[PDB]
Amino acid sequence: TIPKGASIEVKVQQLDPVNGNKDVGTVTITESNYGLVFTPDLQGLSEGLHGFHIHENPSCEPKEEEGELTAGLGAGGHWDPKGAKQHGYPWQDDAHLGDLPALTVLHDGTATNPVLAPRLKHLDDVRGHSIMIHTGGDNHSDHPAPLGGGGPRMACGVIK
Amino acid sequence: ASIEVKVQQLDPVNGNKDVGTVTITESNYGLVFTPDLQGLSEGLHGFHIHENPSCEPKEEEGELTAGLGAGGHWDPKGAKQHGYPWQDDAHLGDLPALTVLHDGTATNPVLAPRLKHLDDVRGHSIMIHTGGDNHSDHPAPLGGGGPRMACGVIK
Ligand SMILES: [Cu+2]
Ligand SMILES: [Cu+]
Ligand SMILES: [Cu+]
Ligand SMILES: [Zn+2]
Ligand SMILES: [Zn+2]
Repeated sequence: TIPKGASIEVKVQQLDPVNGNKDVGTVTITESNYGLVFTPDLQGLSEGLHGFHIHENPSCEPKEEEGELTAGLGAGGHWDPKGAKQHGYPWQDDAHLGDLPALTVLHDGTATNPVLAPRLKHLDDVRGHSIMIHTGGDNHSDHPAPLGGGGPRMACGVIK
Repeated sequence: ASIEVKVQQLDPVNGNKDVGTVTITESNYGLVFTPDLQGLSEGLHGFHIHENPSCEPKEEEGELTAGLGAGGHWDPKGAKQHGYPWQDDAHLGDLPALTVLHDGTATNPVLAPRLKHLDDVRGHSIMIHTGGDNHSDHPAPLGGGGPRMACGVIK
């Protein structure tokens, strides 16, 4: 059911530039007294922890990258309006504002565990951007791998 | 400043086994619980702070229930209701669920936004349940975490 209070229901697509994207559920965004809450209702995804971030552009389209059609590159990089210029924790002030807690996909491929982004206070702020779910996880650092080790873009949705 | 909590998988019979630690630190948005666990069953697990600084099993109805010595959910404000970590009228001990990967390890940190001071959690215990946590007493009271799987005392 639509949650109580203002909310944004984002459609999420498993990305595959060649075989076509596949709708795998939604991520509903609400406003708690401690920041925005992202509640997933996804299915058919790879088990494990997955990097979860807000990206700059309101697009999930693929883009040619060095001769390879790469999924979700149209979304741009991690949303960093405050110019932290480094990937970090959801509770770290000098980290990309788009850095959310990692998403958990169970063994059965489903994801329903909500996560909080304490630095995001208003719904309107995330409108006009995209939400990304990566193949890899997120250690909330640019070391030993850039952007938390998220790597490829596995699923994506545009926040209207 | 930090608190390193030693965690053990509970088993009142053969004994408990050290499964790692959970380190508690302060952030500008609340206490962060960073696990470094291993040897646990994969999946999402209920994660809460319980009232007593004990992980001892307690005999109940002819049975020796594990981790019962820790008491119920830490609830200093008397919310008398289980809920979300960002829910003000829920137990203050209600933390975000913990993720154990397929390989049995847990290293993903979680934030408890309503907990602002490190000292406030001292003298209690942290519990990891067999089941998950739907952050409500409905349909199952206390989130449906079921049995107490692992536990550590917060010093
Ligand atoms: Cu698995
Ligand atoms: Cu991302
Ligand atoms: Cu518990
Ligand atoms: Zn980032
Ligand atoms: Zn509770």
